[PDB]
Amino acid sequence: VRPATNAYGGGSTTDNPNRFMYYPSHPVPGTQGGVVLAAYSWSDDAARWDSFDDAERYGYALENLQSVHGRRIEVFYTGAGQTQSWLRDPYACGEAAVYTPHQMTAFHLDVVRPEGPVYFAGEHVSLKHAWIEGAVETAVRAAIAVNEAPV
Amino acid sequence: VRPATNAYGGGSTTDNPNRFMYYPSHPVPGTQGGVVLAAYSWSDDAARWDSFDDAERYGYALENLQSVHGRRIEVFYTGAGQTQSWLRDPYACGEAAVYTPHQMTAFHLDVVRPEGPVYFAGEHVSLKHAWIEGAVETAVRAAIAVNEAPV
Amino acid sequence: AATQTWTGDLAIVTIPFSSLRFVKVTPPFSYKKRRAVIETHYDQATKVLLEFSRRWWEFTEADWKRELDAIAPGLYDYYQQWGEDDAEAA
Amino acid sequence: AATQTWTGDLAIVTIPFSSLRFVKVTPPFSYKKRRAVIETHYDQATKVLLEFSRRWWEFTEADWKRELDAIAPGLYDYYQQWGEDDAEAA
Amino acid sequence: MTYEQLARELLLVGPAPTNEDLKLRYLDVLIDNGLNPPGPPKRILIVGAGIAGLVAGDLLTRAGHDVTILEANANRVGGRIKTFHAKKGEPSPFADPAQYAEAGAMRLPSFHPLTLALIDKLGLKRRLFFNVDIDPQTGNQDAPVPPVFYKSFKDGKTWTNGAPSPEFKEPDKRNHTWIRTNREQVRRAQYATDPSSINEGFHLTGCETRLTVSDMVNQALEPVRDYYSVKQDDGTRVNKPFKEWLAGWADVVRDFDGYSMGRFLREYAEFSDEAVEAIGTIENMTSRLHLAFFHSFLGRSDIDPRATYWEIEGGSRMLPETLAKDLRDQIVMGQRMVRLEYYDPGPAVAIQTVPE
Amino acid sequence: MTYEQLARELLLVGPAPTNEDLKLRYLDVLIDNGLNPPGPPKRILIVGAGIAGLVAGDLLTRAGHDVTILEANANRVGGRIKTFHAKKGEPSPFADPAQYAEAGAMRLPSFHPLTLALIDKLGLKRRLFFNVDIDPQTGNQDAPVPPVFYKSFKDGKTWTNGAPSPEFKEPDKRNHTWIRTNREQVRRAQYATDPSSINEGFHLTGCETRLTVSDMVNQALEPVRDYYSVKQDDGTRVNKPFKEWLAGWADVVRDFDGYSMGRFLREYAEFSDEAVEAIGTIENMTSRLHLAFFHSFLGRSDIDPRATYWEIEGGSRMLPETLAKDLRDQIVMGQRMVRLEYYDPGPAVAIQTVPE
Ligand SMILES: Cc1cc2nc3c(=O)[nH]c(=O)nc-3n(C[C@H](O)[C@H](O)[C@H](O)COP(=O)(O)OP(=O)(O)OC[C@H]3O[C@@H](n4cnc5c(N)ncnc54)[C@H](O)[C@@H]3O)c2cc1C
Ligand SMILES: Cc1cc2nc3c(=O)[nH]c(=O)nc-3n(C[C@H](O)[C@H](O)[C@H](O)COP(=O)(O)OP(=O)(O)OC[C@H]3O[C@@H](n4cnc5c(N)ncnc54)[C@H](O)[C@@H]3O)c2cc1C
Repeated sequence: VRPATNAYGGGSTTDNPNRFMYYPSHPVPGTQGGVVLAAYSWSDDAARWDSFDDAERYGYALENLQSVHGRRIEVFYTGAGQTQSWLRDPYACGEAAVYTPHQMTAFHLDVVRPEGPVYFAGEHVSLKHAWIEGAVETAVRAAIAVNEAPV
Repeated sequence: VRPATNAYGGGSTTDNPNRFMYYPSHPVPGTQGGVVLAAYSWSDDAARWDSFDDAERYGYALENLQSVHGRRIEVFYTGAGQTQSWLRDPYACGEAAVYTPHQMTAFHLDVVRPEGPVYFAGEHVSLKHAWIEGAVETAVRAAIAVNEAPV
Repeated sequence: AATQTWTGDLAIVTIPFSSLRFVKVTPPFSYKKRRAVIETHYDQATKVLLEFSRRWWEFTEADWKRELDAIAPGLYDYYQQWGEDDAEAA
Repeated sequence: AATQTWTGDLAIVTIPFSSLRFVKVTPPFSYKKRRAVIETHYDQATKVLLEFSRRWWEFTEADWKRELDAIAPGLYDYYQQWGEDDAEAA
Repeated sequence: MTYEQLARELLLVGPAPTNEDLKLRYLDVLIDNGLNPPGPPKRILIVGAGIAGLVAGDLLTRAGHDVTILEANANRVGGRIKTFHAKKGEPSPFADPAQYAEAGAMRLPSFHPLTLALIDKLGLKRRLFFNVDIDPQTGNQDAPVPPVFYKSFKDGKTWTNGAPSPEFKEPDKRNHTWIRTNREQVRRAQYATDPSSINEGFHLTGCETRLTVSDMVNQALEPVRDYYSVKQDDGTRVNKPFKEWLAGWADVVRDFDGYSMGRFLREYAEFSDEAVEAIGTIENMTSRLHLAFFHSFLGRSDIDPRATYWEIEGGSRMLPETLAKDLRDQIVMGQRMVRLEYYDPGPAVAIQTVPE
Repeated sequence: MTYEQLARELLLVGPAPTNEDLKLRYLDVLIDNGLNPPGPPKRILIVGAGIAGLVAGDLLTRAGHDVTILEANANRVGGRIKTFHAKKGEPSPFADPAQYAEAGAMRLPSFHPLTLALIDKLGLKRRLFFNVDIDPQTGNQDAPVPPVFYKSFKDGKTWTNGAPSPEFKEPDKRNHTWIRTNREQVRRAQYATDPSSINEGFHLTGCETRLTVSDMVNQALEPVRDYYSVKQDDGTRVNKPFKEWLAGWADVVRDFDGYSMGRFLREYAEFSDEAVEAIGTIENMTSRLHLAFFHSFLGRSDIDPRATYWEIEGGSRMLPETLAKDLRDQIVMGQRMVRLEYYDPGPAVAIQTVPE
């Protein structure tokens, strides 16, 4: 029987398909429960759950969760879960841009370059990929160029 | 207006998202039509269509097809299409195993090794990945070991 | 409306290149800009979220037997007998 | 039946490692065998298939006007006027 | 010359003459003034109502311009910043209607000035995101949140959101969380004092065994950190004098961009396959392993070892949805760009969209 | 010693003493006799009714064993060998009920003996798969199909399906198909005589411009082919004498396994980014570019430049579905393995499955 976790915030690491699990940093006020990021993984780790559809995933997720915290947790499981796959999202078409070796020096300077009256911004135009800071950072930069741009 | 293709069999290459298109090597006897592999791509090229769901894909597929053969083809399009995504298949969970650099020498010999009474076979156990030959090749090899195995 | 056209003098494209890959463009962006759009790899990631009646992960061992036996008679020991499966997907 | 157990003396596992990744196993396979199952990268691929009334790709230019004008009056020239969009997703 | 140019982009450094610190200019335009001289008011097409779009579309609108923000999604803005929460009029994502969780972005680094300050300016409350489990009976979070603070590589210049709050102190972190690998399971506190146990699980032999995967990685990065910065007797680091701090990074771009993170740990840091296995497992670098060394190196959570993470009260959505209240007239939902025609000498832009 | 072991696995070579040619043994067991001495008849659990499973489950059943083939799919066997076709009782995949196409495997190489012969043995008709567009008024395909033929690295030994058919001759290939890149579009025949055009489209400058991407790649592989084989005055290649032909490949494993196909074309073959761009585009190596050099190198469609491809009449499904007619009692559909318990000293196996 898995020991009481007794942990506040943070998260744990594992080699089971769930990989990383995070616990709520603060509890929603006025509530007795909470939602845990049972499974969160990138690349191939993620490529896995991508095989299964939204609805199926919850099963394993709970099992792999029990493998680390104990079968016992199953009692509090409300039976409600949510899953977000970014490769399957026709609007994100992926989590974020992440260069493979050499790509940056191969064409990143061309990524930022505007094309005629067309300007580019967003997470990927920066060099702080998979971060909002990159997004914002390039958003501003974009507005600066078009703002003072010769009409 | 794109020139008449006038090609029998084979297929064409392009940088539009369709990438590779193949034409039927032989026509189904007794028919006046045919189905073309409008779009077929691996890895990231494939990762793209993976963003869209089954039903949506047919649109672009036809457009990118027209970009190479002409808008004209649209007349013969029956409006019927089929799409197979292997990452989205909960039974294939991908097209085939394809090693990233160093993986083979890192653990391929351990891939073939049986574990107790458990034996492994299939496309990935071989070294002819993404091929049936690998599959079969390792299937036989498997049956040979279990066959003469001390009961 | 089947379609809808917009116009201006300047444009800021903020969609990810993976999505821009399917937009028809003209004239063609600069050769390198295109390659970057064809070649920029977008990594995949999936999150799975489960809801719990209580914040068990906060629990101590006492909290567990306490909280657990509250739901039903001798439910704590019921799971102690059961134990933990030895099969992992690791 | 919620479940169903099988038994034998030997076993041949032919499913791809991507799928085996979700099977609970015991005892644990050899360390390296596990890593290979956690780490073997499965590439993705998608095929899109479109159906056509005719085998146009076989067509010659004559075949086109011929075959095309057959469907409806002066349909051949209709597309010659139309031409080809200049926007590509390349 | 492309290497130096990259370092510039990486570092946010202007052109050779002045070598302006762009983080300052952006902080300026986004937090302080806004677009300074509102140039020739023009018609502007912004595709995508993600954070990038909403921010530019807002600065530009506020500076008098005809801004239109085309968004493919029909019901949500924010893009990769989504949050599950009960939506007035339909079923709540979870049994408890008051619960919510992140489907995308969830934590904001202290060293991310723009976003931090941006969240504040919009009058959004930001709580502490616990990257490591903490001892809930320590630190004082009820004090007013400390302000955003930035320090430029340019001779002692900075930037802040406002007056300090020495009353505020982050809870102390216990590592009572788990690391379960190879059927073994221990707490993070333990693994810290003695990595032997679980490292052996990955078959680490000898020297490597007596180090945590982290330090193993840090140890491996020092030689590179050396390109641009310099080790400090006290055990810290200070970037070399600009000229070198620039040429160094440009050198890092020339030397390690052709390295996948794995091929680097392996061939360059001469780590063993087992070491890379443990490393990639304990701190997600297994799946990335074959991706560019840079993506993993920049992320390097070092720099500010005492930095802090944050999270927006109510959800990550709060940030994009607040910016959206403003651009109420600019944003057009359910419209997917499918065609893009622009005019280039050597109306300027036409974008065709389909209904979603 | 791990390198040599890999070459063995790659090459299909038995242990050091004899150095048996495994392709022969497998051809033997699968086509000729079958499992020779049907050892201690035992109870056997085979998971997966894909081609691998169906083949082993068939050899083993035919040799008297209690075989059970557990298959997660509820309506289809064949796995990654799927074919869209009208299914007695429901809507046809295409408007014309007689049409069908491959969702997975579609072509079989001449140098793939096992599968080719296997298809024949099962009494399946196999037509020629045109990897390159052809001139439909050439060659004679009505002649009986040539038989499978294999040649071992072992002193002039071979293997065939049967009597030759010198009447059979493959159609001549025209390259009237297209290559449309960078808005330019030309036929393959043209690109062949003059790669300049579309190569410049990728910005290839100078020498590189006057070569097709293929040859550019072949040119790049020669030095490696040299590890194991030797160039031939006539412009062909013959593997070195076994001892070296083994140590060579083992060397190829030691030297290029740590190379992604791209990092090889780039750093080793010293190709320019534009060259790699054209190459990766014209012959799908752009998406793979960051995957192991080996996966791309082995595939190397060279070896048999006069080889041939094939396709099963009626669909790829024919192969797995025929093997399935036999194992009618062994195969169990709609059952997904979820648990696997086995006993290992230092019933033997229990597999739990869920209904699909
Ligand atoms: C799982 C996950 C976790 C993350 N965690 C963090 C974290 O903790 N901290 C952090 O700082 N960052 C995190 N990020 C990254 C951060 O969220 C992104 O870098 C940032 O939001 C990207 O903003 P963007 O404006 O560039 O693009 P996006 O937010 O992707 O927005 C692009 C917009 O364009 C729209 N669009 C796309 N194509 C079209 C089209 N053809 N026509 C019209 N509209 C279109 C989309 O619907 C979308 O709204 C995470 C991302 C993911 C996926
Ligand atoms: C798009 C595409 C194109 C291809 N083109 C070619 C080609 O032209 N020529 C060629 O030779 N090869 C080609 N291949 C590769 C070839 O098809 C495969 O290498 C081969 O079929 C793999 O056989 P397998 O028996 O190893 O595995 P699979 O065929 O994948 O079969 C595994 C089986 O296990 C089942 N299964 C999985 N998990 C479980 C579980 N937990 N419980 C129970 N059952 C389970 C599956 O449903 C499946 O039937 C292609 C593959 C793809 C994806």
